[PDB]
Amino acid sequence: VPCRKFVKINNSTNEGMNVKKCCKGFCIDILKKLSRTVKFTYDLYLVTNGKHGKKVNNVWNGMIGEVVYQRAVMAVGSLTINEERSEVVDFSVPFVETGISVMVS
Amino acid sequence: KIVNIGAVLSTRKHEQMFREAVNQANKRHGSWKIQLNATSVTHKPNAIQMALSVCEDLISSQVYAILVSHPPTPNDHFTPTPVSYTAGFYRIPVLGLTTRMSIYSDKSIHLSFLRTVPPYSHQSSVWFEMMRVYNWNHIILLVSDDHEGRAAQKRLETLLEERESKAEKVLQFDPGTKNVTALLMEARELEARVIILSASEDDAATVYRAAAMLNMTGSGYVWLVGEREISGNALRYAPDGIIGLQLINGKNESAHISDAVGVVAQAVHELLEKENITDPPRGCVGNTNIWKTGPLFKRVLMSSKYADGVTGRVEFNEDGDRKFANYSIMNLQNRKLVQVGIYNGTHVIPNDRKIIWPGGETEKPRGYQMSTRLKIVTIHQEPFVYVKPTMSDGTCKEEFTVNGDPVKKVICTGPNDTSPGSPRHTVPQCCYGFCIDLLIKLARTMNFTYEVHLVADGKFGTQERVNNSNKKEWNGMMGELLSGQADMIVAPLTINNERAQYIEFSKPFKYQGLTILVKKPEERITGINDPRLRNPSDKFIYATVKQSSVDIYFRRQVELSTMYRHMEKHNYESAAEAIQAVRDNKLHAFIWDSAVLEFEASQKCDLVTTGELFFRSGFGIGMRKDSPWKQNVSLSILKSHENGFMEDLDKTWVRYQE
Repeated sequence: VPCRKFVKINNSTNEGMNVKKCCKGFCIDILKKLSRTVKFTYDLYLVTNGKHGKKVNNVWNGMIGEVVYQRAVMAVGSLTINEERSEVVDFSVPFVETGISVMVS
Repeated sequence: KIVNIGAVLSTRKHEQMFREAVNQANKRHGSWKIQLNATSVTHKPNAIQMALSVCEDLISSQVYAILVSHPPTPNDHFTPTPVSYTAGFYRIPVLGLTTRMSIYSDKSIHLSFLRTVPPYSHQSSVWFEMMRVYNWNHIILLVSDDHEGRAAQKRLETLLEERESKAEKVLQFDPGTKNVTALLMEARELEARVIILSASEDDAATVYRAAAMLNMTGSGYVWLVGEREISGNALRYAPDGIIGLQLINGKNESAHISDAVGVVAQAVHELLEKENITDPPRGCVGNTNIWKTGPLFKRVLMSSKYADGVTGRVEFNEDGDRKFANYSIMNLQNRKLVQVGIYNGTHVIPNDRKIIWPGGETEKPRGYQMSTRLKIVTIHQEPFVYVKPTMSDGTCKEEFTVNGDPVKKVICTGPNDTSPGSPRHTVPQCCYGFCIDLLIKLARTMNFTYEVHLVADGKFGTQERVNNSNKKEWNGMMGELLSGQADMIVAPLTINNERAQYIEFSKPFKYQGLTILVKKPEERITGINDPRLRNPSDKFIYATVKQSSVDIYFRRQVELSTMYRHMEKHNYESAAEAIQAVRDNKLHAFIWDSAVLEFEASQKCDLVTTGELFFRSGFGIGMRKDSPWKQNVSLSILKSHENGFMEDLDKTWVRYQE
């Protein structure tokens, strides 16, 4: 499926371009099957702020900054769940069992 | 070029005002040649010959609008029905003016009846506006009148469809009785205190006396009734501080008649601008043909738009009622009616008068008393619910674990055996284990006591048609939770799609898959992908628990229905029966969750799990609907997830092996 990415030219100006790219994988298939079942219209794009989310003096970033400040509707992509994220928004039921691990030789 | 208007009116002053309004109706409409004549009739102490006299006199008069304006009728039925029915035989609009019964709201029965008053269910809409001010989400409905009770419950569900919430308890029964006190004590045990009442004066006085004998006028109780419930002996039995409603100019007869004459006159002058103007003939002798422009003139009445009147704007909706009416909100300050609010078309404005409540402060009573004693139901899970009989009488043997930790048991109440074996033998014994200590951690966390009991069977609960009335019902823990006898299913409940359609869920605590219990040539099965189990026989005996959620999960999977027709011959009641049968080499395979069979493999080394790990799902705590024990409890569960308390619970039973 197509999406956009606001890539800036330099650090001198804040002006950038919305380069359109293609996407596939796991969550893309999940979103396509949700569009098959629910039969809605979606607005898919990418975030350019950064990672998942981190509060710096009551200011969130990334997908948390997009959803909590209501610049989007929902986060379909991958996101870890802890206490304050469940405080600020309402997660759905978990579907995949993904914990943490340590890689060694 | 004449229009006749019929009316049933007794007082000569209101008849003179009616004729004066008919005479002044043609004042501002120019010099057009239309004439307006009025015919009014009195009343005979009966009702059949009254209906006869009025119906044949209005057939002989050939009127277009029929008015009934008698609020002090001696009969408490308030039925101008037969004249409206005779006009509906020829589809003639009768404008009712006094009563507000919802049985007139049916346009299928009342084909040609209109009215300029709403029914009382819209008052509940105002009470729905009470839900938009004081932030209330749980109500208690009580309706005795079965004629309007279904319509009131339908309007209530239509209003609650926007929030997608449900009422806590609804009641419909026969008026005239006096024992409703047990239902009031069951309403006392509920969390909410919102009392919504829809009955006559006798049932209202009966429930006022029943609440006064039970002393239900304390703090936190919500009292909210209408104008019918504050009259007669119900006014004498009325507790103070009650919040009632008042119809502005509902009893004011003269202005209501004048506004009705204005509505009828402007509707007639609107209808005179059209063609196909038929007339109802002399239908009393030899004329049964219907009036052909019945629904046409009804549609003319549907588009009735107005901007002038004594009180406000009048317009007929899809139900034919009066909208945007101004209401009054009264308070009973020491057996004296004191006005505390006004109501616009959609908005409530309280005045500068204080809101005196029957309990404590003048603010809103937070009448959602959450369950501080949780009736805990559970099923006998073997690694999770350990049940032991007491030593002498109700005591628990405090045995110590290997980690220096005493076992924190609980006094649970459970039966001996199943209903064919032991029908009714229920004793208090000692229960402990995983979810027991989880509930102890929850009670350490939050502000509640509890009450641990068991379930009457060894089944989770399945949806099956009961043999009468052809209705699917539940049983087990779902059958006991929805019946109100339980409060919270603390059990490893199977989370699926069908259960979440009826109740709400919390965050899952257990996370595991599915596996096969075998006994140790390939003695293993390697999961579902064994071709000898796809087409089974009498050799490989695989089975499951009778009435389990795994059976429903495989019933949805229509591609393996042969396994659905094979496990039905070997359904066992409990998993301990399956363990006893597989130890004695009577079984060969058993579909079950992972970690329970891993714990049993730690118990007995011959028990071996299979290789495939499919349906990696989660088990949580069975919950009620929207409740104050949802957010706090889910945050407590997440606090238990984030720390090493799950590892401590593993150190109790899961991580330790034998």
